[PDB]
Amino acid sequence: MKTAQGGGHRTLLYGHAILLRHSYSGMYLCCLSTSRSSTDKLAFDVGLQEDTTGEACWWTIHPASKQRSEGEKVRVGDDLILVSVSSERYLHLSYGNSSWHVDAAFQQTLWSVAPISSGSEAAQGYLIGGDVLRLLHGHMD
Amino acid sequence: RKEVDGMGTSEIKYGDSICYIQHVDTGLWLTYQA
Amino acid sequence: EIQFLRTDDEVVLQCTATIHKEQQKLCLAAEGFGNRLCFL
Amino acid sequence: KGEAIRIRSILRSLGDLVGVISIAFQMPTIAKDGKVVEPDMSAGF
Amino acid sequence: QLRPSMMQHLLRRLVFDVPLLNEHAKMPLKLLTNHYERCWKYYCLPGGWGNFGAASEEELHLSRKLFWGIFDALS
Amino acid sequence: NYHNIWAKKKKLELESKGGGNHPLLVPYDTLTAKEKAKDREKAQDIFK
Amino acid sequence: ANVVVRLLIRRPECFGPALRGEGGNGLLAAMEEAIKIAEDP
Repeated sequence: MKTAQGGGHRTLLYGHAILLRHSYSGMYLCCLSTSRSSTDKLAFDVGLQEDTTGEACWWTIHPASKQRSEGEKVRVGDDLILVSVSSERYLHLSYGNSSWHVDAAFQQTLWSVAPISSGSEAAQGYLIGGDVLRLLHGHMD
Repeated sequence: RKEVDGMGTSEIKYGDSICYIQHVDTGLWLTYQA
Repeated sequence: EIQFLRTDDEVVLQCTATIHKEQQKLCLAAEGFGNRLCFL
Repeated sequence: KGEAIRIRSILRSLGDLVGVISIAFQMPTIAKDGKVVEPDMSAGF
Repeated sequence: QLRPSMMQHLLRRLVFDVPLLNEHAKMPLKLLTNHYERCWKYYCLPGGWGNFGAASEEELHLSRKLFWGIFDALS
Repeated sequence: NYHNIWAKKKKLELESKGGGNHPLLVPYDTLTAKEKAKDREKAQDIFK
Repeated sequence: ANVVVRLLIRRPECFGPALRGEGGNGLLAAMEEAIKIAEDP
């Protein structure tokens, strides 16, 4: 199966192959082997799937700015370029489809990162921002 | 307190606290009415 | 103060692009139960 | 394997290049000189 | 599929005496495509080329006998 | 014989025109599928 | 070959009218248009 050989909590350095997993859908963001996606080019389409085998499901982070270059602790608020899988594609914002549209195009596009919730503390009787909770009034009903 | 870029409060418990939710404009709002 | 991103973390994807003279910060969204392709 | 099927698929993507029979086996052959004259070297495939 | 003119078109292109030393890409192709083609589908051999080769004594097709005997074998 | 008659008529009209060419002077075994369909139709008509 | 093909596909060069929407390489109609304009001013 997996048989992972890593302790974990390793900080992601520029050039490391990364894996993304959806916190809700449970799947992994990948570059689909299909085409079209309302586009007319050699590009591919982005989507989600379950199997992690194969060269897919992996993304490599490359620094857009020359200030950081390769092999650095990627801090927050930086700019990253994702290019991997089977076409060296980029998470390009195709605005030609009457609106913004992400497709596996060959033109690089800026993509920032943000910390959404947390990565350190568990529940521990601490209401986190964004969760399903109850609203009991009389403590019984 | 406007900038929120980190928290270590753990002020409210999930099942060991009582909430008295107050709207910004009214003041109490939430209360049973039999 | 030094902050970075490791595994098991809180990554979320954002990008700003002025289209039709409007700057907006779009976020990548997807859901596997209803569709496959993603949408901003 | 290794950077070979990748480049092959990239070249094949440019579908359109899969079917180029209508260009390779196209028939603007043009006998040119034909019977006696008109040997157009400058213009023509 | 069918019986194309490959038995005679190649020879008609070969007998053009205008090119010189350009035939060297013709006889290996002919010798291999005669053996590759089945004898059942190879029906235009005598009247197509062998009668002309027999009528020719010392023509340009010096390897006509070998080309005919490639697929003859002994069975 | 029909193909020979048609080729002779084409050559005569080309000589009357004074200039031109046509690549249709092709032997039956060298003919392509487009004219092979017409040949098969003519053969079927002759058989019927 | 790797760097040549990568730099060729990272910046399209030709103007292919058959593709129209794409950058180029519209060989379906490009040679037809060329052979049509050959017998033209």
